[PDB]
Amino acid sequence: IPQIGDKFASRHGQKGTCGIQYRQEDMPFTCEGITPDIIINPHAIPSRMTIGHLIECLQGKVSANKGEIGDATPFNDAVNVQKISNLLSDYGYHLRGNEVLYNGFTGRKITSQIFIGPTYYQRL
Amino acid sequence: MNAPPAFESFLLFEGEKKITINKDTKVPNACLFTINKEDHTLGNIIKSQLLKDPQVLFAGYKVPHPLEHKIIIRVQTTPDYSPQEAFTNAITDLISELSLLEERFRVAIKDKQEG
Amino acid sequence: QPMIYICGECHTENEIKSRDPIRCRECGYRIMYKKRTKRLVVFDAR
Amino acid sequence: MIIPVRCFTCGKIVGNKWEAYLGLLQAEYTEGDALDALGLKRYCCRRMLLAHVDLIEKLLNYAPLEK
Amino acid sequence: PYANQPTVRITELTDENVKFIIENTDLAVANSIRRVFIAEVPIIAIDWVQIDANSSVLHDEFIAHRLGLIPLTSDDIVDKLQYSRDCTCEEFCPECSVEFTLDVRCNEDQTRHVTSRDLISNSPRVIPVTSRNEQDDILIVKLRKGQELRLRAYAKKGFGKEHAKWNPTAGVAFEYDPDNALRHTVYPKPEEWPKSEYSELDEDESQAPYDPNGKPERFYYNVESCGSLRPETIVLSALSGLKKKLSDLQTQLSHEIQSD
Ligand SMILES: [Zn+2]
Ligand SMILES: [Zn+2]
Ligand SMILES: [Zn+2]
Repeated sequence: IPQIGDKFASRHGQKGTCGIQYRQEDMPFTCEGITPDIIINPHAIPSRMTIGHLIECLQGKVSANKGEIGDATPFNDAVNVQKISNLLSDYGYHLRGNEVLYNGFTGRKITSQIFIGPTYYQRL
Repeated sequence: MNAPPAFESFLLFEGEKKITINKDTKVPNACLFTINKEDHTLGNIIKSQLLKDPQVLFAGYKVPHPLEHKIIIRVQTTPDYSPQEAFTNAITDLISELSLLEERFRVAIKDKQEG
Repeated sequence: QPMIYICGECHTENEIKSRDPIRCRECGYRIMYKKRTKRLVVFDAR
Repeated sequence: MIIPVRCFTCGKIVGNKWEAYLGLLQAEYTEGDALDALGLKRYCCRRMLLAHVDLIEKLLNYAPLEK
Repeated sequence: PYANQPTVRITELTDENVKFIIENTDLAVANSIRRVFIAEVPIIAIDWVQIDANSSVLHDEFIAHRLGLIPLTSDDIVDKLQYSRDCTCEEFCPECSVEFTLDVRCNEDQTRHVTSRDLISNSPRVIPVTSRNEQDDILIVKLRKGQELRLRAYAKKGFGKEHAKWNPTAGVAFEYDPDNALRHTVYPKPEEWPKSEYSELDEDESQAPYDPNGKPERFYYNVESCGSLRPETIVLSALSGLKKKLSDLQTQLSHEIQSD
């Protein structure tokens, strides 16, 4: 059973161990009570420049809301971020994949709208 | 290997007190309530109810470690009042609020199912 | 005492004693599997 | 290998929807419309049904250990 | 210095969810109610399995874990049953547990779907939700000809703090201040964000004018039930459980104050 110290990775070089596990009432939630399965730190993105992670998260939100499988083939001019954002704005979501989350401990809104969505993770 | 049983977050160990009151010596009329086997669910409501008391000068809580299963609530009141009395009144007020909310939710359910 | 085994190919319940070559009596297959114990193992559905 | 019982995120039951989902797909529903017919409105449960790989059907191609 | 006088307004009540609004309460009370929906509303769930025979392609812990997550109707029985901690019996008794039995064998050529309908209980009140008298039955395992699954489960009383299988909710939507009047969020581009379903704003207006004297009131809830409890039973049991947590805390508080 996964636990603190088990190594997980996305498909973009973003590896890390489980720091802690919070129950569903302790995790942050959207207005429709969706809690993240995983929370990763924003500081893993900028130096690494794994923008594929973010585009995959956004495409995955579109895919899950649309009922399809996203096409992430490398060199495809028929798929860019603006198209994916326009598609996501049609399902009642912020076009860039952000959502207002609430603090699970206090229930107050988090001032900064969080970037959340489906991403394929791997257990190593 | 090192996984604590899931009941240890809710269940008191033998000889472990649910709540302990310790006088805070830094300032007068302040107390620390160390409550075992509770979490943000009761800490947040108790703190926020204590903040509604004008005789409460400080009301805060913390979970010192998420892996541990206790909270500490610090309460400072005015000299004519007591932090123990403030904490008691906060719990009484929360209980009355929840009783009223429960009765009103029962009434609302009855109205909704009936018409 | 019997230590009945199952055949990997014919799935036959057959008894084999110690100091006996591991051979199924129905088809001669050389790989056998032990049967599930009768001991009582408990699972917390978690 | 088999359809999970609950949605990992919310805890909605999805175990009873895999067979209905497949029946809707062979009924010429799109995956989105099929997921709408089963009442999976949060994209977490849509993730559960839409990304499931029924490997148990391949594990049932092997004869069991006992006849 | 005293309690709130919250009011309630239920805007939708089905067998699947309850959508309501609590007004004139603190945000901490609203979020503790929300948390208790998930983590301190007890229900009945399988928490003990004994596999007598399993020739299926899923190992024993897989089946056990899978059985634990089947919701069992807990409406009137959960209040009566005791925690096995509190029961004065041996490992089990009908006062703290419910016995289930499952015995399936695939003899026919088509795949046999061992579903929650095959979980036979000794208690008629505590049964799998899908088996209750549409939605299909939860699938426990598919069996091939010659495969067999025979087990004996016991269901216990617990809540979501111990394991998510005792969580009665299939999602708790919680919201407040749909128009960002308290500015607890700060949208870099407020025009880009969709409107809440509870918003009361004309489409040209993106968010409400900032309310400096405002406090969170009017919390909107949508409590979806996994099946074990009715949604309104989840809310009522949540309020009762939170009130008994506070009552026990006050009892222990009184003992600590008087002992000093
Ligand atoms: Zn043989
Ligand atoms: Zn879900
Ligand atoms: Zn008992």
